[PDB]
Amino acid sequence: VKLAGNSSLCPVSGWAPLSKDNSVRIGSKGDVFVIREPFISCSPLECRTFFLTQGALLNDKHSDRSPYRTLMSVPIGSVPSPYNARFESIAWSASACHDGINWLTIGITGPDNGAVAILKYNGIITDTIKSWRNNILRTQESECACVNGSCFTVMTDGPSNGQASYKIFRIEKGKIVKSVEMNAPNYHYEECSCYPDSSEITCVCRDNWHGSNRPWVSFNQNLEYQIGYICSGIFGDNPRPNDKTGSCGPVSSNGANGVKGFSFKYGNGVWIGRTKSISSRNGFEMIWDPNGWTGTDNNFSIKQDIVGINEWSGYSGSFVMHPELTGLDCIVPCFWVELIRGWTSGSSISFCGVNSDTVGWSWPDGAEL
Amino acid sequence: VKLAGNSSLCPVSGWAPLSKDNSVRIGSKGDVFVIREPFISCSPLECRTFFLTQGALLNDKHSDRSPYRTLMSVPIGSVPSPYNARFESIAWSASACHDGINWLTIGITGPDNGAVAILKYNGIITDTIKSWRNNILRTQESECACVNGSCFTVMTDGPSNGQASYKIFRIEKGKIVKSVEMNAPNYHYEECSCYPDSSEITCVCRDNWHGSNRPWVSFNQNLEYQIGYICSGIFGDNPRPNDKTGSCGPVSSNGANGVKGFSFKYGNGVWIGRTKSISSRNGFEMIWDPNGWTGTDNNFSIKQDIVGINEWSGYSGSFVMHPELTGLDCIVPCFWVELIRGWTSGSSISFCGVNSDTVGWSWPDGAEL
Amino acid sequence: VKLAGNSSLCPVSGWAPLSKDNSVRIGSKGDVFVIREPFISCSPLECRTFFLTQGALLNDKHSDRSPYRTLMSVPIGSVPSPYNARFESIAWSASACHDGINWLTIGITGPDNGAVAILKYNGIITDTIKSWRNNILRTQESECACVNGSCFTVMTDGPSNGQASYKIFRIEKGKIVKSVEMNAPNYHYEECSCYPDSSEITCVCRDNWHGSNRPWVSFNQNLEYQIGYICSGIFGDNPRPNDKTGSCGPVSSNGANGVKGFSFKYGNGVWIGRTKSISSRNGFEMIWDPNGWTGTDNNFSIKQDIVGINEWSGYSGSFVMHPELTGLDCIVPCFWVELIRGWTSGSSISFCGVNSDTVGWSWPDGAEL
Amino acid sequence: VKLAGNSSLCPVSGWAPLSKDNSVRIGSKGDVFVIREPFISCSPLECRTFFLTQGALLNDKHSDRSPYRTLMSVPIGSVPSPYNARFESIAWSASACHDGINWLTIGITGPDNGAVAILKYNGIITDTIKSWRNNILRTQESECACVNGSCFTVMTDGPSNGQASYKIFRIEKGKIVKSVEMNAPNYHYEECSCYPDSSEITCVCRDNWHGSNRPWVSFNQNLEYQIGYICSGIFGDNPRPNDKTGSCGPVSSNGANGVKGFSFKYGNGVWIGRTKSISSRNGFEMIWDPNGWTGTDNNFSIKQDIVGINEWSGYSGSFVMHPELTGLDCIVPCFWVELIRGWTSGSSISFCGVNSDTVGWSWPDGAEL
Ligand SMILES: CCC(CC)O[C@H]1[C@H](NC(C)=O)[C@@H](N)C=C(C(=O)O)[C@H]1NC(C)=O
Ligand SMILES: CCC(CC)O[C@H]1[C@H](NC(C)=O)[C@@H](N)C=C(C(=O)O)[C@H]1NC(C)=O
Ligand SMILES: CCC(CC)O[C@H]1[C@H](NC(C)=O)[C@@H](N)C=C(C(=O)O)[C@H]1NC(C)=O
Ligand SMILES: CCC(CC)O[C@H]1[C@H](NC(C)=O)[C@@H](N)C=C(C(=O)O)[C@H]1NC(C)=O
Ligand SMILES: *[C@@H]1O[C@H](CO)[C@@H](O)[C@H](O)[C@H]1NC(C)=O
Ligand SMILES: *[C@@H]1O[C@H](CO)[C@@H](O)[C@H](O)[C@H]1NC(C)=O
Ligand SMILES: *[C@@H]1O[C@H](CO)[C@@H](O)[C@H](O)[C@H]1NC(C)=O
Ligand SMILES: *[C@@H]1O[C@H](CO)[C@@H](O)[C@H](O)[C@H]1NC(C)=O
Ligand SMILES: [Ca+2]
Ligand SMILES: [Ca+2]
Ligand SMILES: [Ca+2]
Ligand SMILES: [Ca+2]
Repeated sequence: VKLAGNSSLCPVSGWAPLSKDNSVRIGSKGDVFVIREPFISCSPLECRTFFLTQGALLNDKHSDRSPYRTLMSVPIGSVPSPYNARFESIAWSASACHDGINWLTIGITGPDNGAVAILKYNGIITDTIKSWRNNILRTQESECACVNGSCFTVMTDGPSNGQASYKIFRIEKGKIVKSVEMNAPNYHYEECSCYPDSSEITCVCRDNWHGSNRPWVSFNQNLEYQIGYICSGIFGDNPRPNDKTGSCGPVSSNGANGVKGFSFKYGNGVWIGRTKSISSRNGFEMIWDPNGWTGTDNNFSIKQDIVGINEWSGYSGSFVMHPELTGLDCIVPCFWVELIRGWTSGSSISFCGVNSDTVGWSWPDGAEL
Repeated sequence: VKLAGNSSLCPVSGWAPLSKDNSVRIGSKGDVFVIREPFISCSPLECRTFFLTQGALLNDKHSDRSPYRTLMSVPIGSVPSPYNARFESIAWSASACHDGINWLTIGITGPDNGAVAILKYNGIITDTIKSWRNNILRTQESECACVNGSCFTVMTDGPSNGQASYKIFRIEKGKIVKSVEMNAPNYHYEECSCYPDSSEITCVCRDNWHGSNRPWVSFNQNLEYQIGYICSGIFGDNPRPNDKTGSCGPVSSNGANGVKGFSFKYGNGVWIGRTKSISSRNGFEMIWDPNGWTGTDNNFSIKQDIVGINEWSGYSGSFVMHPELTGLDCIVPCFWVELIRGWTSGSSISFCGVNSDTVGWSWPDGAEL
Repeated sequence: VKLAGNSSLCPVSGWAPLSKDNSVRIGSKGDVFVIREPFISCSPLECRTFFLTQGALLNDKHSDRSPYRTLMSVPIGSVPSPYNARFESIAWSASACHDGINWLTIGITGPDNGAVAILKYNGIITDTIKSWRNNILRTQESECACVNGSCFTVMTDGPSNGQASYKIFRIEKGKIVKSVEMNAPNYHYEECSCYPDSSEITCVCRDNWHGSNRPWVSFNQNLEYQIGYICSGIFGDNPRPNDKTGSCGPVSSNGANGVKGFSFKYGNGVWIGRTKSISSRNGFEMIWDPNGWTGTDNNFSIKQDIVGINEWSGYSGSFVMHPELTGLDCIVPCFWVELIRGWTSGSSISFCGVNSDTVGWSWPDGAEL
Repeated sequence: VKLAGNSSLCPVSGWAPLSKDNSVRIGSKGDVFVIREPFISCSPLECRTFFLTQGALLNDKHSDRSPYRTLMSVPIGSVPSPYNARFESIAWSASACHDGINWLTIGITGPDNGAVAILKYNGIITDTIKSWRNNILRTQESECACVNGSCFTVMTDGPSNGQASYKIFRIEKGKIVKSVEMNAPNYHYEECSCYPDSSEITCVCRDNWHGSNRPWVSFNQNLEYQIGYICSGIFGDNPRPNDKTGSCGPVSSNGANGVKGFSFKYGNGVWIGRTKSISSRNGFEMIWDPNGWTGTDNNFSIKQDIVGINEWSGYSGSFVMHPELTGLDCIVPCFWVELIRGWTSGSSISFCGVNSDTVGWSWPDGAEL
């Protein structure tokens, strides 16, 4: 049965540890892939960790956009190894989600001026999208959002240090049935974290051009969209300035470059996942700002520590658990964090929102390099 | 279908070898986890070995309460390897059981003053329990007991060398529906081995404070509890004095510290699993005392050898096979023994009670260190 | 349910990347088989990569027609390893297909003067064919074609540098129900790539004797056959001359030896997969010739690059995805390419025909030898 | 559904290769168990290779009746590795079969004077048999035979160089319902290969005492037994004299010691599997003697080579494929051969009887030691 996607996110007061793979620590001895850009997506049975291999193992001489890059997947918490990974697609940029029946896998491969997204429904190639700007066609590196048998994603074509072109897709059974281009001047969308919420999709993305806060786009199933920036003075991107008065436009200070991130909108509130360090991808914390989606101030109410400030962090993205998997009446918000080491490789930790008691700690990668 | 849990333990005269993994012997060459505190729990289909990894492999430079510790599981008798282990939870103290529908996993992680138990039902986080004494919240390191769709566990918070606080939980579908604190002055409960028996639960635990006999707590589904010590002069803990006249207050002699153990109450009798050595965790034997639950004498009738006195042993715990798995009219009592080597790592052997003919032997770990 | 096989190939304008295993790159560190002659076949659930192991691993002292050669299989895109490969048959020449119910595996083993094909239906030996010329009995090294519960293959017995004997088989549930010998003087058929197309089978094969174009044989379910050569001046075999005027007979120039290949007939058109280099097995491209099946000219309309001319290629073969797997109204044409390295070992890439937008690139093996 | 076991063996004219694992060749690099005494048994879905591990891997310093010995199993043709083996029982002598519902596993462990057979039905301990002579209780090292939900085996207790005691068991759902002791003076039964045939069981065994021909015992489901020797002058055991006039008392010449073997009775005929060498366990051949079960002469009609005389062979045993697995009207006879290398370890090859065309060859282990 298709995931309905019509329930709301239920409110959460903290984040509870869900998975940790210990990939690099195991890969010091075992045969473990060199992976980058991991993300989590859940079927109505299980959650799976998706990752981009380089086609190489840790502690080997074979260890950005190469033809050897493939999207693979393992059960959540298991180490990514060639003996337990399932192949998904050839991809140096990827997205994947489950509509309640089968997996949809989106894999981008090809040259920088001619990249093509290959869409797979239950392992069968069902559609392709070619690059429309011929400057690095790229996608979420996180799970697409599925509402009522339609899955949705955001793709970006154009420069990563300037104005690019952003497209929203509706995908039914692996087939593109509607695409719209976002008219967003002075905005910049990269590597969006998208989640379903009451038949709507909300994406929170990376402004690599000139934004140290995070842009967002929300749209309905007919892809009528709204855009804006997260107005909180608690800035989400990395690099970023120290916390100050925010704005609902792109904040210029330390706005160049960035990191893939996420946020969860709760009315006017927002749960913000961000690095602890404002200069490097070090540490991770979750911050509850009861007015941060629209209000410019730098006052919050809850801060939970995820990764210690002296430990390496990286990409972070959102994923959801639908009521068809949990049996609840709401959609549970969850997120993953990539812990980048170094070769360059990464492990992953994942958290889910709960209303019960939580604690902060540091769950770092822990490999002795 | 939920496990009923209303049949009684059937009487057994001996213990028959069920599984042996040979973990360290294999891990000299293969990629095998460094594991500690293994335990066994059975679904209506199969039995599974649960274990705490350190996130490290044998014969590697990465080899108590760390954020890298995770609860994992393998089919019984198989070596714990990253290529065949299923991830369960992040945990440096754990418990797990199957109510007949899905697995319930309890995983404790966090700091010593702020640890939180994360409860998972079919891989979904369903509840959390925060520490109420802020001194190392800890649990069974063995299977919880499930009666009629409710699973039960005992948790301890407080000092391990003095009076602590002990709580009994009732858990339905991963949700705590009733918890009670045990009023047990001069008692000390650690790492309880709990089993169902005629709709009631019996736990036999470790007195780390001052007790060389083993404390016990029994309770019904509404958590009305009774407490006591095992009165037999055949003492169960390790370290322990030589066998003498017992009591069922806590026996002070060699009472400090201890080892996780188990016992099976049969009316007034008791099957006692214990180390052969009274000073170290060496050897293992099963002793049938027909009056040992209530009587203070040191006379028994059956002794079966499990591990030889010159071989290393360790933690031991109980698990059961419900009639829904065996097709019998009784609940079969079974137990595992951890064989600790050294890094510090452990293999496991497991036995099940039968009324047919048995033999004693030594089934040690066998790795040449 | 049996695959009907009665729909036609749907027209395609390009080829989209489907799988890439990165076998040798992984096998530099992991335990990966030394494999040769891989091919792909799909069940109504999944596609599988079949391969001939030498019974040896990469980077080992143990690394054509040996008794240690076995046919094995893995899920598509996964590395061929002894820990995830399924054993299929003992074979130094093989074919395999799925009729919609069970796998049919054909495995040839034995001496050069006495080889016997062993037919297996769902792992059970169901029939054998002995050699009728006693000079290396051999088969497709690609998937057999199944129409309406009957699977079809072509076998060759006799010299590979001269006139041999070619037989077409009809196989129902692993049992040979009809075989016919092809009366084909001056023709030479080796390692045929066969596909179903509207209840009929079309095979495109290798002329190792005197042909640099590719011979073909088409037949109905009663094995009434037609034969010919692909008339296009775009020659398909390797070694081959430079493109010139073709012929519907065997083209003598550079006609000796060859490589296993494929083609897809579309009325009078043909999709030709071939090496880029005319002298060695280097590179790969797909060429659309709208009249190439019957017309002798060297003019085409579409050329898509698959493997770069400086990268090693090898055997190529065809496979299909039936409507019972894709849910479409047509049979999707697909092909694989073996990338040969060096020991001698090979990885594999695979493509499927689509009518959407595609790009050319190079997806080579990538191992640093 | 239970296997009926009431059809007859259908006549076969040759033996076709079924599986070959290439264990030692792979284990030079990969993590492959050191195994001994492999055997094959088939469920109504699949066939499985059962083997006794030493709890040690090839190419490791950890590499007869030890407590570390365990019965494990893999799918047929796959290498025995800790990452794909299923644990079955603790055992230094074993037997296993499938009654059509679940696996029955028999595992003998314990000391030489106190060994106990542990019977497991679907992984649950269901019965035990203790040693009745206290001199190495031992069993088939091959598959038990199941007829109509009852599985049958032969066990031996007593000296291996003299008169011992032999018992036939009937086992229903893992429970012994009838055992009978064979009154067999001057006979010696070791490591019987038993097969069902028209609701009756026939076992062909090893005379380690004074017999170079092979003893046999046949019995119905009520264990009314008949005994004898194979009267053919084609002797089956190894060591053995050169072929001469036989008898069906025990043939004294070279009668001491032996090797586990098998034979298939076809009325008065017999298919004899035996080593080529009369002094060592070298080579293997299958010999059809149309009167060899009862007639003393040394004339046969068919000889098929299995393993070359310069290659190592070892234990050989029989297994069957029931009509519920093949869909045929008869029970297909099949056999395996262990190829012993050296540590001491072994690979396995397996053959099934067919009435189609076969060839002889050598399929040796092939590891370069
Ligand atoms: C700005 C997004 C994007 C623009 C192309 O770059 C991504 C890159 N994505 C791709 C498709 O290569 C990803 N592999 C990881 C990155 C990273 O670690 O920051 C980014 N790299 C740089 C140099 O910013
Ligand atoms: C007394 C129980 C408990 C009190 C905290 O200590 C456990 C410990 N449990 C935890 C939660 O760390 C466990 N890993 C193993 C132990 C062991 O091998 O004896 C114990 N260690 C010591 C120093 O006694
Ligand atoms: C001409 C086909 C065939 C004739 C016997 O030879 C095949 C060979 N097939 C067999 C059955 O051995 C295959 N392993 C690979 C080949 C290759 O890489 O070209 C061929 N080898 C040579 C020397 O041409
Ligand atoms: C005669 C059967 C039996 C009598 C005890 O001995 C078996 C042995 N079986 C057991 C139970 O150990 C088996 N592992 C392999 C043997 C072998 O390779 O020949 C035999 N060994 C010797 C010394 O003959
Ligand atoms: C979502 O829709 C389903 C039917 O599609 C309905 O049963 C359910 O109540 C809806 N839930 C909410 C929260 O609106
Ligand atoms: C346990 O309860 C079930 C119903 O829940 C009943 O059928 C069964 O007989 C009971 N068993 C015992 C041993 O009391
Ligand atoms: C193929 O046969 C089936 C019957 O199984 C029929 O329904 C189908 O329409 C046929 N295909 C075409 C293209 O007509
Ligand atoms: C075997 O038994 C089944 C029923 O158990 C019966 O249908 C079948 O005819 C029997 N076969 C023979 C050959 O007796
Ligand atoms: Ca930025
Ligand atoms: Ca104590
Ligand atoms: Ca040629
Ligand atoms: Ca003998």
